Amino acid sequence: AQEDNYKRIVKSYVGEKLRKKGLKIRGYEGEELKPVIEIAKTLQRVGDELESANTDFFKNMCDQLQITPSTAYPTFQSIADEIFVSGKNWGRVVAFLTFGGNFAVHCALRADMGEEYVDRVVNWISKYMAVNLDYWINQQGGWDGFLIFFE
Amino acid sequence: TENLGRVLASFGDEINDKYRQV
Amino acid sequence: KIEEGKLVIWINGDKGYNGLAEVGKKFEKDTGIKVTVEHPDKLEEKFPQVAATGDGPDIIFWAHDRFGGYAQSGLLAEITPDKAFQDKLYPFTWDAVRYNGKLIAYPIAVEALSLIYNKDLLPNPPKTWEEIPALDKELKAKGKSALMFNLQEPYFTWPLIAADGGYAFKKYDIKDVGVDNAGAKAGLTFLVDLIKNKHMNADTDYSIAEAAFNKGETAMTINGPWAWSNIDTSKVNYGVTVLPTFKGQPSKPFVGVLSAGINAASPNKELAKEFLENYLLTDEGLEAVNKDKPLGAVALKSYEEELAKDPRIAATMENAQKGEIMPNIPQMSAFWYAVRTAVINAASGRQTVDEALKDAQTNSS
Ligand SMILES: OC[C@H]1O[C@H](O[C@H]2[C@H](O)[C@@H](O)[C@@H](O[C@H]3[C@H](O)[C@@H](O)[C@@H](O)O[C@@H]3CO)O[C@@H]2CO)[C@H](O)[C@@H](O)[C@@H]1O
Repeated sequence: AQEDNYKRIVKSYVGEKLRKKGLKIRGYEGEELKPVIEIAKTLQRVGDELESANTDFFKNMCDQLQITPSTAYPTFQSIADEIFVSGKNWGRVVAFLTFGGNFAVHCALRADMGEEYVDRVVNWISKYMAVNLDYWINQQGGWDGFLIFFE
Repeated sequence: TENLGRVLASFGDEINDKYRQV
Repeated sequence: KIEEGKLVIWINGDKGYNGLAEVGKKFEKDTGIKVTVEHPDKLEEKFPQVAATGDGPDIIFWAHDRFGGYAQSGLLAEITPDKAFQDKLYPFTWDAVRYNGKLIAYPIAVEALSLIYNKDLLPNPPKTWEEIPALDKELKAKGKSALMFNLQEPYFTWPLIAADGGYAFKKYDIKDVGVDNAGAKAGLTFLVDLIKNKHMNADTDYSIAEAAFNKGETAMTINGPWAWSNIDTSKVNYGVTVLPTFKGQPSKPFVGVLSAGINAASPNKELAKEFLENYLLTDEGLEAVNKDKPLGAVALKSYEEELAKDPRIAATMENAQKGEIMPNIPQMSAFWYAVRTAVINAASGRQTVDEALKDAQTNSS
Protein backbone atom coordinates (compact mmCIF):
# COMPACT_ATOMS: atom_id res chain seq x y z
CA ALA A 1 0.00 0.00 0.00
CA GLN A 2 2.22 2.83 1.25
CA GLU A 3 5.27 0.64 0.65
CA ASP A 4 4.08 0.38 -2.95
CA ASN A 5 3.87 4.18 -3.16
CA TYR A 6 7.54 4.48 -2.21
CA LYS A 7 8.68 1.60 -4.42
CA ARG A 8 7.31 3.41 -7.47
CA ILE A 9 9.70 6.30 -6.80
CA VAL A 10 12.65 4.10 -5.83
CA LYS A 11 12.12 1.78 -8.79
CA SER A 12 12.36 4.63 -11.30
CA TYR A 13 15.41 6.11 -9.55
CA VAL A 14 17.20 2.76 -9.64
CA GLY A 15 16.01 2.01 -13.17
CA GLU A 16 17.60 5.11 -14.67
CA LYS A 17 20.83 4.34 -12.81
CA LEU A 18 20.75 0.77 -14.12
CA ARG A 19 20.38 1.93 -17.72
CA LYS A 20 23.12 4.56 -17.49
CA LYS A 21 25.51 1.86 -16.25
CA GLY A 22 24.15 -0.17 -19.18
CA LEU A 23 22.42 -3.03 -17.36
CA LYS A 24 19.12 -4.63 -18.41
CA ILE A 25 17.38 -6.00 -15.31
CA ARG A 26 13.97 -7.66 -15.42
CA GLY A 27 11.37 -5.25 -14.10
CA TYR A 28 13.63 -2.26 -14.84
CA GLU A 29 13.60 -2.58 -18.63
CA GLY A 30 12.16 0.90 -19.13
CA GLU A 31 10.44 3.99 -17.79
CA GLU A 32 6.73 4.06 -18.57
CA LEU A 33 6.22 6.25 -15.48
CA LYS A 34 4.68 9.58 -16.47
CA PRO A 35 3.18 14.29 -12.11
CA VAL A 36 4.84 11.42 -10.26
CA ILE A 37 7.85 11.53 -12.59
CA GLU A 38 8.49 15.04 -11.23
CA ILE A 39 9.46 13.36 -7.96
CA ALA A 40 11.79 11.10 -9.96
CA LYS A 41 13.31 14.08 -11.77
CA THR A 42 14.03 15.92 -8.51
CA LEU A 43 15.46 12.81 -6.87
CA GLN A 44 17.86 12.07 -9.74
CA ARG A 45 18.94 15.73 -9.86
CA VAL A 46 19.67 16.26 -6.16
CA GLY A 47 20.84 12.67 -5.78
CA ASP A 48 23.37 13.23 -8.55
CA GLU A 49 24.48 16.49 -6.88
CA LEU A 50 25.28 14.68 -3.63
CA GLU A 51 27.35 11.89 -5.18
CA SER A 52 29.14 14.19 -7.65
CA ALA A 53 30.32 16.17 -4.59
CA ASN A 54 31.57 13.00 -2.83
CA THR A 55 32.59 10.88 -5.81
CA ASP A 56 35.40 8.91 -4.17
CA PHE A 57 33.09 7.80 -1.36
CA PHE A 58 30.56 6.23 -3.73
CA LYS A 59 33.29 4.91 -6.02
CA ASN A 60 34.73 2.85 -3.14
CA MET A 61 31.56 2.20 -1.13
CA CYS A 62 31.16 -1.45 -2.14
CA ASP A 63 34.86 -2.21 -1.57
CA GLN A 64 34.51 -1.18 2.09
CA LEU A 65 31.23 -2.98 2.76
CA GLN A 66 32.41 -6.26 1.18
CA ILE A 67 28.78 -7.34 1.05
CA THR A 68 27.98 -11.06 1.02
CA PRO A 69 24.66 -12.92 1.01
CA SER A 70 25.05 -13.11 4.81
CA THR A 71 25.69 -9.41 5.49
CA ALA A 72 23.82 -7.54 2.75
CA TYR A 73 20.52 -6.89 4.55
CA PRO A 74 21.99 -6.37 8.05
CA THR A 75 24.53 -3.93 6.59
CA PHE A 76 21.72 -2.07 4.84
CA GLN A 77 19.61 -1.78 7.99
CA SER A 78 22.56 -0.73 10.14
CA ILE A 79 23.71 2.00 7.75
CA ALA A 80 20.18 3.30 7.22
CA ASP A 81 19.52 3.44 10.96
CA GLU A 82 22.75 5.40 11.45
CA ILE A 83 21.74 7.95 8.79
CA PHE A 84 18.65 8.98 10.79
CA VAL A 85 19.70 8.10 14.34
CA SER A 86 20.28 11.76 15.30
CA GLY A 87 17.36 13.20 13.31
CA LYS A 88 15.71 13.50 9.91
CA ASN A 89 15.75 16.12 7.17
CA TRP A 90 15.06 16.03 3.44
CA GLY A 91 18.80 16.06 2.75
CA ARG A 92 19.27 12.87 4.76
CA VAL A 93 16.36 11.22 2.96
CA VAL A 94 18.28 11.89 -0.26
CA ALA A 95 21.55 10.58 1.20
CA PHE A 96 19.67 7.39 2.13
CA LEU A 97 18.27 6.97 -1.39
CA THR A 98 21.64 7.58 -3.07
CA PHE A 99 23.15 5.00 -0.71
CA GLY A 100 20.37 2.57 -1.59
CA GLY A 101 20.57 3.20 -5.32
CA ASN A 102 24.32 2.65 -5.41
CA PHE A 103 23.78 -0.32 -3.10
CA ALA A 104 21.36 -1.94 -5.56
CA VAL A 105 23.17 -0.98 -8.76
CA HIS A 106 26.79 -1.60 -7.80
CA CYS A 107 27.30 -3.71 -4.70
CA ALA A 108 24.31 -5.94 -5.50
CA LEU A 109 25.63 -6.93 -8.96
CA ARG A 110 29.10 -7.97 -7.74
CA ALA A 111 30.07 -11.50 -8.78
CA ASP A 112 29.07 -13.09 -5.45
CA MET A 113 25.63 -11.39 -5.61
CA GLY A 114 23.24 -11.97 -8.52
CA GLU A 115 20.77 -9.76 -10.35
CA GLU A 116 18.10 -10.99 -7.92
CA TYR A 117 19.45 -8.58 -5.29
CA VAL A 118 18.44 -5.49 -7.28
CA ASP A 119 14.73 -5.99 -6.60
CA ARG A 120 15.47 -7.18 -3.05
CA VAL A 121 17.35 -3.97 -2.23
CA VAL A 122 14.63 -1.84 -3.81
CA ASN A 123 12.18 -3.64 -1.52
CA TRP A 124 14.46 -3.08 1.49
CA ILE A 125 14.63 0.63 0.65
CA SER A 126 10.87 0.85 0.16
CA LYS A 127 10.01 -1.05 3.34
CA TYR A 128 12.44 1.13 5.29
CA MET A 129 10.80 4.36 4.14
CA ALA A 130 7.29 3.08 4.81
CA VAL A 131 8.19 1.78 8.28
CA ASN A 132 10.71 4.31 9.57
CA LEU A 133 10.34 7.46 7.45
CA ASP A 134 6.65 7.69 6.54
CA TYR A 135 5.69 9.61 9.68
CA TRP A 136 8.27 12.37 9.26
CA ILE A 137 7.67 12.60 5.51
CA ASN A 138 3.93 13.17 5.90
CA GLN A 139 4.70 15.64 8.70
CA GLN A 140 6.68 17.75 6.21
CA GLY A 141 3.93 17.56 3.59
CA GLY A 142 4.80 14.30 1.87
CA TRP A 143 6.41 14.21 -1.55
CA ASP A 144 4.86 17.59 -2.35
CA GLY A 145 7.05 19.02 0.42
CA PHE A 146 10.07 17.15 -0.94
CA LEU A 147 9.47 18.90 -4.27
CA ILE A 148 9.04 22.40 -2.82
CA PHE A 149 12.11 22.05 -0.60
CA PHE A 150 14.44 21.18 -3.50
CA GLU A 151 12.75 23.82 -5.74
CA THR B 1 29.01 0.59 8.52
CA GLU B 2 28.66 2.72 11.66
CA ASN B 3 30.84 5.53 10.32
CA LEU B 4 29.55 4.96 6.78
CA GLY B 5 26.06 5.89 7.95
CA ARG B 6 27.44 8.84 9.90
CA VAL B 7 29.35 10.08 6.84
CA LEU B 8 26.21 9.73 4.71
CA ALA B 9 24.22 11.76 7.23
CA SER B 10 26.83 14.52 6.99
CA PHE B 11 26.50 14.36 3.20
CA GLY B 12 22.75 14.78 3.64
CA ASP B 13 23.27 17.71 6.00
CA GLU B 14 25.46 19.51 3.47
CA ILE B 15 22.63 19.20 0.93
CA ASN B 16 19.92 20.26 3.39
CA ASP B 17 22.02 23.27 4.40
CA LYS B 18 22.27 24.35 0.74
CA TYR B 19 18.57 24.25 -0.15
CA ARG B 20 17.48 25.64 3.23
CA GLN B 21 15.47 28.79 2.54
CA VAL B 22 14.11 29.04 6.09
CA LYS C 1 23.18 -27.15 6.27
CA ILE C 2 24.28 -23.60 7.09
CA GLU C 3 25.11 -21.78 3.87
CA GLU C 4 25.38 -18.01 3.61
CA GLY C 5 22.14 -16.09 3.23
CA LYS C 6 19.88 -18.75 4.75
CA LEU C 7 18.63 -19.54 8.26
CA VAL C 8 18.39 -23.11 9.53
CA ILE C 9 16.43 -23.40 12.78
CA TRP C 10 16.11 -26.36 15.13
CA ILE C 11 13.17 -26.65 17.53
CA ASN C 12 11.75 -29.64 19.37
CA GLY C 13 8.90 -31.62 17.83
CA ASP C 14 6.34 -30.75 20.52
CA LYS C 15 6.49 -27.00 19.84
CA GLY C 16 4.82 -25.16 16.97
CA TYR C 17 7.46 -25.56 14.27
CA ASN C 18 4.86 -25.07 11.52
CA GLY C 19 3.80 -21.72 12.94
CA LEU C 20 7.46 -20.76 13.21
CA ALA C 21 7.86 -21.54 9.51
CA GLU C 22 5.20 -19.01 8.52
CA VAL C 23 7.14 -16.41 10.50
CA GLY C 24 10.11 -17.54 8.43
CA LYS C 25 8.00 -17.20 5.29
CA LYS C 26 7.23 -13.56 6.14
CA PHE C 27 10.95 -13.06 6.74
CA GLU C 28 11.88 -14.46 3.32
CA LYS C 29 9.20 -12.43 1.54
CA ASP C 30 10.71 -9.19 2.85
CA THR C 31 14.40 -10.17 2.85
CA GLY C 32 14.80 -12.94 0.27
CA ILE C 33 16.43 -15.00 3.04
CA LYS C 34 15.03 -18.53 2.98
CA VAL C 35 14.26 -20.02 6.40
CA THR C 36 14.30 -23.78 7.00
CA VAL C 37 12.88 -25.05 10.30
CA GLU C 38 13.70 -28.60 11.39
CA HIS C 39 12.59 -30.66 14.40
CA PRO C 40 15.09 -33.51 14.66
CA ASP C 41 15.10 -35.98 17.52
CA LYS C 42 17.62 -35.46 20.34
CA LEU C 43 18.04 -31.92 19.02
CA GLU C 44 19.64 -30.76 22.29
CA GLU C 45 22.13 -33.65 22.28
CA LYS C 46 23.11 -33.25 18.61
CA PHE C 47 23.65 -29.48 18.70
CA PRO C 48 26.79 -29.61 20.91
CA GLN C 49 28.11 -32.41 18.70
CA VAL C 50 27.63 -30.77 15.29
CA ALA C 51 28.16 -27.20 16.52
CA ALA C 52 31.52 -28.25 17.99
CA THR C 53 32.61 -28.96 14.40
CA GLY C 54 31.24 -25.67 13.07
CA ASP C 55 28.10 -27.24 11.59
CA GLY C 56 24.50 -27.41 12.75
CA PRO C 57 21.68 -24.87 12.72
CA ASP C 58 21.94 -21.11 12.76
CA ILE C 59 19.36 -20.95 15.57
CA ILE C 60 18.58 -23.50 18.29
CA PHE C 61 15.41 -23.45 20.40
CA TRP C 62 15.33 -25.19 23.78
CA ALA C 63 14.57 -24.50 27.41
CA HIS C 64 17.18 -22.15 28.83
CA ASP C 65 18.56 -24.82 31.18
CA ARG C 66 20.72 -26.31 28.40
CA PHE C 67 22.34 -23.09 27.14
CA GLY C 68 24.87 -22.70 29.95
CA GLY C 69 26.66 -25.82 28.79
CA TYR C 70 26.58 -24.64 25.19
CA ALA C 71 27.89 -21.25 26.31
CA GLN C 72 30.94 -22.49 28.20
CA SER C 73 31.76 -24.66 25.17
CA GLY C 74 31.83 -21.49 23.06
CA LEU C 75 28.92 -22.64 20.89
CA LEU C 76 26.62 -19.62 21.38
CA ALA C 77 27.14 -16.05 20.22
CA GLU C 78 26.67 -13.23 22.69
CA ILE C 79 23.39 -11.46 21.90
CA THR C 80 23.53 -7.67 22.23
CA PRO C 81 20.08 -6.10 21.94
CA ASP C 82 19.84 -2.35 22.25
CA LYS C 83 17.99 -0.91 25.23
CA ALA C 84 14.83 -0.32 23.20
CA PHE C 85 14.49 -4.02 22.32
CA GLN C 86 15.69 -5.28 25.71
CA ASP C 87 12.89 -3.23 27.31
CA LYS C 88 10.34 -5.23 25.29
CA LEU C 89 10.95 -8.47 27.24
CA TYR C 90 10.54 -9.03 30.96
CA PRO C 91 13.82 -8.67 32.91
CA PHE C 92 13.42 -12.04 34.65
CA THR C 93 13.27 -13.79 31.27
CA TRP C 94 16.53 -12.09 30.31
CA ASP C 95 17.96 -13.37 33.60
CA ALA C 96 17.22 -16.94 32.53
CA VAL C 97 19.50 -16.55 29.49
CA ARG C 98 22.31 -14.66 31.25
CA TYR C 99 25.43 -16.76 31.85
CA ASN C 100 28.66 -15.46 33.41
CA GLY C 101 27.55 -11.91 32.65
CA LYS C 102 26.55 -12.72 29.06
CA LEU C 103 23.21 -12.72 27.31
CA ILE C 104 23.54 -15.96 25.32
CA ALA C 105 20.02 -16.34 23.90
CA TYR C 106 16.70 -14.64 23.27
CA PRO C 107 13.96 -15.64 25.74
CA ILE C 108 10.66 -16.58 24.12
CA ALA C 109 8.19 -17.90 26.68
CA VAL C 110 7.83 -19.28 30.21
CA GLU C 111 6.78 -22.93 30.50
CA ALA C 112 5.27 -24.60 33.57
CA LEU C 113 3.55 -27.95 33.94
CA SER C 114 -0.07 -28.05 35.06
CA LEU C 115 -2.66 -30.68 35.90
CA ILE C 116 -4.90 -31.29 32.88
CA TYR C 117 -8.13 -33.14 33.64
CA ASN C 118 -11.21 -34.37 31.81
CA LYS C 119 -14.29 -32.62 33.20
CA ASP C 120 -16.68 -35.19 31.72
CA LEU C 121 -14.88 -37.98 33.62
CA LEU C 122 -13.83 -35.88 36.64
CA PRO C 123 -15.84 -32.73 37.42
CA ASN C 124 -13.76 -31.83 40.48
CA PRO C 125 -10.02 -32.49 40.07
CA PRO C 126 -8.22 -33.84 43.14
CA LYS C 127 -6.42 -31.30 45.30
CA THR C 128 -3.86 -33.82 46.60
CA TRP C 129 -1.68 -36.60 45.23
CA GLU C 130 -2.83 -38.77 48.14
CA GLU C 131 -6.42 -39.08 46.88
CA ILE C 132 -5.55 -40.26 43.35
CA PRO C 133 -5.26 -43.99 44.25
CA ALA C 134 -8.81 -44.01 45.62
CA LEU C 135 -9.85 -42.05 42.53
CA ASP C 136 -8.25 -44.59 40.19
CA LYS C 137 -10.10 -47.46 41.88
CA GLU C 138 -13.45 -45.80 41.17
CA LEU C 139 -12.46 -45.09 37.57
CA LYS C 140 -11.03 -48.57 36.96
CA ALA C 141 -14.37 -50.13 37.93
CA LYS C 142 -15.80 -48.13 34.99
CA GLY C 143 -12.99 -49.02 32.59
CA LYS C 144 -10.93 -45.83 32.99
CA SER C 145 -7.80 -44.66 34.79
CA ALA C 146 -7.09 -41.61 36.91
CA LEU C 147 -3.75 -40.37 35.59
CA MET C 148 -1.20 -40.99 32.84
CA PHE C 149 1.85 -38.85 32.13
CA ASN C 150 5.36 -39.19 30.78
CA LEU C 151 7.50 -41.27 33.16
CA GLN C 152 10.52 -41.54 30.81
CA GLU C 153 11.56 -37.88 31.20
CA PRO C 154 12.25 -36.69 34.78
CA TYR C 155 10.79 -33.27 33.90
CA PHE C 156 7.28 -34.65 34.47
CA THR C 157 8.11 -36.33 37.80
CA TRP C 158 10.29 -33.61 39.36
CA PRO C 159 7.29 -31.62 40.72
CA LEU C 160 6.38 -34.50 43.05
CA ILE C 161 10.03 -35.15 43.93
CA ALA C 162 10.65 -31.52 44.91
CA ALA C 163 7.29 -31.14 46.67
CA ASP C 164 8.61 -32.24 50.08
CA GLY C 165 12.20 -30.98 49.91
CA GLY C 166 13.89 -32.20 46.75
CA TYR C 167 16.09 -29.70 44.94
CA ALA C 168 18.78 -29.71 42.25
CA PHE C 169 21.45 -27.23 43.36
CA LYS C 170 21.90 -24.92 46.36
CA LYS C 171 25.97 -18.76 44.08
CA TYR C 172 24.99 -22.20 42.73
CA ASP C 173 26.81 -24.85 44.77
CA ILE C 174 27.47 -27.90 42.60
CA LYS C 175 28.39 -30.02 45.64
CA ASP C 176 25.04 -29.39 47.40
CA VAL C 177 22.60 -31.63 45.52
CA GLY C 178 19.20 -32.40 46.99
CA VAL C 179 18.45 -35.54 44.99
CA ASP C 180 18.59 -38.15 47.80
CA ASN C 181 17.23 -36.20 50.77
CA ALA C 182 14.15 -37.24 52.73
CA GLY C 183 11.92 -35.01 50.60
CA ALA C 184 13.08 -36.54 47.32
CA LYS C 185 12.74 -40.12 48.59
CA ALA C 186 9.23 -39.40 49.86
CA GLY C 187 8.18 -38.11 46.44
CA LEU C 188 9.77 -40.85 44.34
CA THR C 189 8.49 -43.48 46.78
CA PHE C 190 4.93 -42.24 46.31
CA LEU C 191 5.41 -42.53 42.55
CA VAL C 192 6.77 -46.07 42.86
CA ASP C 193 3.96 -47.11 45.20
CA LEU C 194 1.46 -45.82 42.64
CA ILE C 195 3.02 -48.18 40.08
CA LYS C 196 3.20 -51.09 42.54
CA ASN C 197 -0.50 -50.54 43.26
CA LYS C 198 -1.20 -50.60 39.48
CA HIS C 199 -2.42 -47.01 39.38
CA MET C 200 0.19 -46.28 36.69
CA ASN C 201 2.57 -48.20 34.42
CA ALA C 202 6.30 -47.57 34.41
CA ASP C 203 6.57 -47.64 30.61
CA THR C 204 4.09 -44.79 30.04
CA ASP C 205 5.80 -42.23 27.80
CA TYR C 206 4.75 -38.92 26.26
CA SER C 207 2.85 -40.36 23.29
CA ILE C 208 1.04 -43.00 25.37
CA ALA C 209 -0.12 -40.50 27.99
CA GLU C 210 -1.20 -38.03 25.31
CA ALA C 211 -3.16 -40.61 23.33
CA ALA C 212 -4.73 -42.01 26.49
CA PHE C 213 -5.97 -38.60 27.65
CA ASN C 214 -6.96 -37.17 24.27
CA LYS C 215 -9.00 -40.34 23.58
CA GLY C 216 -10.89 -40.09 26.88
CA GLU C 217 -9.24 -43.16 28.43
CA THR C 218 -7.69 -41.39 31.46
CA ALA C 219 -9.06 -38.57 33.60
CA MET C 220 -5.83 -36.63 34.19
CA THR C 221 -2.47 -35.96 32.57
CA ILE C 222 0.51 -33.74 33.38
CA ASN C 223 1.74 -31.56 30.53
CA GLY C 224 2.65 -28.07 29.41
CA PRO C 225 0.97 -25.52 27.14
CA TRP C 226 2.40 -27.01 23.93
CA ALA C 227 -0.02 -29.93 24.42
CA TRP C 228 -3.26 -27.93 24.55
CA SER C 229 -3.55 -27.76 20.76
CA ASN C 230 -4.04 -31.51 20.37
CA ILE C 231 -6.50 -31.61 23.29
CA ASP C 232 -8.59 -28.99 21.50
CA THR C 233 -8.49 -31.11 18.35
CA SER C 234 -9.62 -34.19 20.30
CA LYS C 235 -12.63 -32.16 21.59
CA VAL C 236 -12.08 -33.51 25.12
CA ASN C 237 -13.74 -31.06 27.52
CA TYR C 238 -10.63 -30.35 29.57
CA GLY C 239 -9.38 -27.99 32.23
CA VAL C 240 -5.96 -26.80 33.37
CA THR C 241 -5.43 -26.31 37.10
CA VAL C 242 -2.89 -26.28 39.91
CA LEU C 243 -0.91 -29.48 40.36
CA PRO C 244 -1.83 -31.77 43.27
CA THR C 245 -0.21 -31.13 46.64
CA PHE C 246 2.00 -33.73 48.32
CA LYS C 247 2.19 -33.90 52.12
CA GLY C 248 0.44 -30.53 52.23
CA GLN C 249 3.21 -28.98 50.12
CA PRO C 250 2.56 -27.67 46.58
CA SER C 251 4.04 -29.52 43.66
CA LYS C 252 7.10 -27.55 42.53
CA PRO C 253 7.65 -27.95 38.77
CA PHE C 254 10.98 -26.86 37.33
CA VAL C 255 10.18 -23.79 35.23
CA GLY C 256 11.66 -23.55 31.74
CA VAL C 257 12.18 -20.53 29.51
CA LEU C 258 12.02 -21.46 25.84
CA SER C 259 14.99 -19.63 24.36
CA ALA C 260 16.65 -19.14 20.97
CA GLY C 261 20.44 -19.24 20.85
CA ILE C 262 22.58 -18.31 17.84
CA ASN C 263 25.30 -20.69 16.65
CA ALA C 264 28.67 -19.07 17.26
CA ALA C 265 30.00 -20.67 14.06
CA SER C 266 27.17 -19.41 11.86
CA PRO C 267 28.00 -16.85 9.14
CA ASN C 268 24.40 -15.58 9.48
CA LYS C 269 24.56 -14.21 13.03
CA GLU C 270 23.22 -10.74 12.17
CA LEU C 271 20.49 -12.25 9.98
CA ALA C 272 19.41 -14.35 12.97
CA LYS C 273 19.16 -11.22 15.12
CA GLU C 274 16.98 -9.47 12.53
CA PHE C 275 14.67 -12.48 12.30
CA LEU C 276 14.40 -13.03 16.04
CA GLU C 277 14.03 -9.40 17.17
CA ASN C 278 11.88 -8.09 14.32
CA TYR C 279 9.77 -11.03 13.14
CA LEU C 280 9.54 -13.67 15.87
CA LEU C 281 9.58 -11.45 18.99
CA THR C 282 6.64 -9.34 17.88
CA ASP C 283 2.93 -9.72 18.61
CA GLU C 284 2.35 -11.13 15.12
CA GLY C 285 5.36 -13.43 15.31
CA LEU C 286 4.53 -15.07 18.64
CA GLU C 287 0.85 -15.37 17.69
CA ALA C 288 1.79 -17.44 14.64
CA VAL C 289 3.74 -19.87 16.82
CA ASN C 290 1.15 -19.80 19.61
CA LYS C 291 -1.69 -20.55 17.19
CA ASP C 292 0.15 -23.73 16.16
CA LYS C 293 1.20 -24.85 19.67
CA PRO C 294 0.64 -22.60 22.72
CA LEU C 295 3.87 -21.14 24.09
CA GLY C 296 2.83 -20.47 27.69
CA ALA C 297 3.49 -17.02 29.17
CA VAL C 298 5.56 -15.29 26.51
CA ALA C 299 8.52 -13.07 27.35
CA LEU C 300 7.16 -10.24 25.17
CA LYS C 301 5.42 -7.75 27.46
CA SER C 302 2.93 -6.57 24.84
CA TYR C 303 1.74 -10.04 23.84
CA GLU C 304 1.90 -11.54 27.34
CA GLU C 305 -0.66 -8.92 28.38
CA GLU C 306 -2.96 -10.03 25.56
CA LEU C 307 -2.93 -13.72 26.55
CA ALA C 308 -2.92 -13.36 30.34
CA LYS C 309 -6.73 -13.46 30.29
CA ASP C 310 -6.59 -17.14 29.28
CA PRO C 311 -7.41 -19.22 32.39
CA ARG C 312 -5.06 -21.94 31.15
CA ILE C 313 -2.22 -19.41 31.19
CA ALA C 314 -3.27 -18.27 34.67
CA ALA C 315 -3.19 -21.86 35.91
CA THR C 316 0.22 -22.17 34.26
CA MET C 317 1.40 -19.10 36.17
CA GLU C 318 0.14 -20.46 39.51
CA ASN C 319 2.13 -23.67 39.02
CA ALA C 320 5.05 -21.56 37.80
CA GLN C 321 4.98 -19.33 40.88
CA LYS C 322 4.88 -22.44 43.10
CA GLY C 323 7.84 -23.86 41.16
CA GLU C 324 11.39 -22.68 40.65
CA ILE C 325 13.21 -21.44 37.56
CA MET C 326 15.77 -23.96 36.39
CA PRO C 327 19.44 -23.01 36.75
CA ASN C 328 21.23 -22.69 33.43
CA ILE C 329 24.65 -23.84 34.70
CA PRO C 330 26.41 -26.46 32.55
CA GLN C 331 25.91 -29.05 35.30
CA MET C 332 22.16 -29.21 34.54
CA SER C 333 22.57 -31.84 31.81
CA ALA C 334 24.38 -34.23 34.17
CA PHE C 335 21.68 -33.59 36.77
CA TRP C 336 18.93 -34.48 34.30
CA TYR C 337 20.73 -37.56 32.94
CA ALA C 338 21.28 -38.70 36.53
CA VAL C 339 17.67 -38.16 37.61
CA ARG C 340 16.31 -39.74 34.42
CA THR C 341 18.06 -43.00 35.30
CA ALA C 342 16.80 -42.93 38.90
CA VAL C 343 13.13 -42.51 37.98
CA ILE C 344 13.14 -45.21 35.29
CA ASN C 345 14.99 -47.75 37.44
CA ALA C 346 12.83 -47.10 40.50
CA ALA C 347 9.63 -47.19 38.43
CA SER C 348 10.55 -50.42 36.62
CA GLY C 349 11.86 -52.10 39.77
CA ARG C 350 15.48 -52.42 38.65
CA GLN C 351 16.62 -50.44 41.71
CA THR C 352 14.94 -49.46 44.94
CA VAL C 353 14.15 -45.79 45.48
CA ASP C 354 17.15 -45.45 47.81
CA GLU C 355 19.93 -46.92 45.68
CA ALA C 356 18.37 -45.24 42.63
CA LEU C 357 18.61 -41.76 44.15
CA LYS C 358 22.05 -42.38 45.69
CA ASP C 359 23.47 -43.15 42.24
CA ALA C 360 21.78 -39.95 41.04
CA GLN C 361 23.18 -37.95 43.96
CA THR C 362 26.65 -39.19 42.98
CA ASN C 363 26.19 -38.79 39.21
CA SER C 364 24.90 -35.26 39.76
CA SER C 365 28.27 -34.74 41.50
O1 LIG D 1 10.57 -33.63 28.19
C1 LIG D 1 10.05 -32.72 27.18
C2 LIG D 1 9.79 -31.38 27.81
O2 LIG D 1 10.72 -31.22 28.95
C3 LIG D 1 11.85 -30.23 28.69
O3 LIG D 1 12.52 -30.14 29.87
C4 LIG D 1 13.73 -30.91 29.82
C5 LIG D 1 14.87 -29.93 29.92
O4 LIG D 1 14.55 -28.73 29.20
C6 LIG D 1 16.07 -30.62 29.35
O5 LIG D 1 17.25 -29.92 29.68
C7 LIG D 1 16.07 -32.06 29.88
O6 LIG D 1 17.30 -32.60 30.04
C8 LIG D 1 17.50 -33.67 29.14
C9 LIG D 1 18.77 -33.35 28.38
O7 LIG D 1 18.85 -31.96 28.14
C10 LIG D 1 18.65 -34.13 27.13
O8 LIG D 1 19.93 -34.09 26.43
C11 LIG D 1 18.21 -35.56 27.42
O9 LIG D 1 18.85 -36.44 26.63
O10 LIG D 1 18.45 -35.93 28.87
C12 LIG D 1 17.67 -35.04 29.77
C13 LIG D 1 16.38 -35.71 30.00
O11 LIG D 1 16.59 -37.01 30.46
O12 LIG D 1 15.35 -32.09 31.22
C14 LIG D 1 13.90 -31.95 30.93
C15 LIG D 1 13.40 -33.28 30.53
O13 LIG D 1 13.72 -34.23 31.54
C16 LIG D 1 11.36 -28.85 28.24
O14 LIG D 1 11.28 -27.96 29.35
C17 LIG D 1 10.04 -28.92 27.57
O15 LIG D 1 9.85 -27.79 26.68
C18 LIG D 1 9.94 -30.23 26.81
O16 LIG D 1 8.83 -30.20 25.96
